[PDB]
Amino acid sequence: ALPSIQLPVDYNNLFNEITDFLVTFKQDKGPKYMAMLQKVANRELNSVIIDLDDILQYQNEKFLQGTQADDLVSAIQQNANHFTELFCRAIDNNMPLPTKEIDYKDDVLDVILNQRRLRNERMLSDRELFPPNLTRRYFLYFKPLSQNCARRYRKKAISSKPLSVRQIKGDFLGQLITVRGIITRVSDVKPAVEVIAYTCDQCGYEVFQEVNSRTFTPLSECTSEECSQNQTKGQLFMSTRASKFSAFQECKIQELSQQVPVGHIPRSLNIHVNGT
Amino acid sequence: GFELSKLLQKEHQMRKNVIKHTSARHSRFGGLLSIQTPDKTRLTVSGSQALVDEKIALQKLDDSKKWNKRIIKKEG
Amino acid sequence: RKRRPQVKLTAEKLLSDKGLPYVLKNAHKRIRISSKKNSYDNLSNIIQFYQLWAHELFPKAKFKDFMKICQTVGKTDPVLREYRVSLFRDEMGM
DNA sequence: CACACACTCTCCAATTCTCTAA
DNA sequence: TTAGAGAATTGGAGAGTGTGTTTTTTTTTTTTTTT
Ligand SMILES: [Zn+2]
Repeated sequence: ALPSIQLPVDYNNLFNEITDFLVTFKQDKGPKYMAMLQKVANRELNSVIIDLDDILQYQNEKFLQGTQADDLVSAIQQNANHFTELFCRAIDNNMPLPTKEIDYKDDVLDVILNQRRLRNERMLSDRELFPPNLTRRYFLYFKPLSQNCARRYRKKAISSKPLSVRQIKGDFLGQLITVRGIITRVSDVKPAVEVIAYTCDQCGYEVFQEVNSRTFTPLSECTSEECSQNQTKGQLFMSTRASKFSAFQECKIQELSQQVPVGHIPRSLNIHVNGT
Repeated sequence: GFELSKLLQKEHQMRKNVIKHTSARHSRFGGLLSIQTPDKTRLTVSGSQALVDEKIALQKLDDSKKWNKRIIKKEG
Repeated sequence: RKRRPQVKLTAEKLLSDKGLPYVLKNAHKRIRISSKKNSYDNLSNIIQFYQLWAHELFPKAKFKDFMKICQTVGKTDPVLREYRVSLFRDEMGM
């Protein structure tokens, strides 16, 4: 069985605070991140660089008026992968409508949206369907904390100190760290699939499959409600037109000759850059 | 050999009829289409051959099913 | 314990919404007829309606199997004959 | 090691069949 | 001969026994014949 443990993080309160930050932050146009999301909706930008200096300033500002925060900067430097999903979910909730005449000549994703919505609606009245990542047209990143020069950086802010490949111990796994070193071998760009868009020969229903495993198994089984109730046992066909791809590059960072202790050999660390 | 020539003509004719369904290009060309059938259905059937005629698309719809019935059957 | 049984042509399924009322409504406004055109095109257009009705009513079985099963049911099950007699009586009034 | 494949072991309800039905 | 009550059989999903991987010949020495 799986035991249970008690951890004082409270992801729900953190998500509420995250939504408040994305709505009620204005750097010294409206809110900065709402303006950024407006630019994203206009398809003029696809990179949400969530700065950590801004989150620190937001926490400091609300510290004087209620301390309505749980040290988010210290809560995502400890586990950043989950908070990428949290930020993406908060952005999808507060995504403004476009305020520009964007050409929709290539709207395959929008076409699938409306087509599947109409097919579902013609039977919903009886006269989530889409994976969250499929609809997203933006990549979310984190900008690490800058220099603090204050008591806040009391050995904290591990993303502020540029480490070396040797100092990346095993207990840093999952944290948001920064390394300093010389790139040695960057690979070519390859399209890494995030969600496949299988289409069935009959039953008309297309089923998506999110994948982050470096290797997956195709479904090839029309488990849709109509196909199962009719027992047609249809097979699935991939549709790269309706699939979602993200550019993937696999760099490799070494360490400078000044960071290597005497008598040792420089180490290396694989880097997976993807998105923009 | 006269009957040989006639049989070659007949088999050439049937082979010509056979190639009327095959695509001008390779199988992996990926010809995908949706038939706007009654009830605004968006059923997806593959094949660039179906893009030529709607009857070919309907036949590809018919033979896509893998289920078949039982046909009964029977010198000293 | 037991697999889900395969759906068969039940009597209730024969009277689906996309069934007898649909074909009776669209018979006079779906298929066009012209003797000038080749007979193969007319025959294919005629069979198109029944094929689509069968598929959107029963996508599991194929064409020939569906028609054979329907013919056997009509020859065996008398409820279909009773319904046909009722519609014939209704049409006789005109 | 274990997840996926190929396949022997095994099993009830829909499909066929012929005695008694109308 | 017809619409309908009885026997009789066997295919399609699933319990299960045993599989099959990952898995590698670079770079570095040492020899040997020609050069
Ligand atoms: Zn299917």
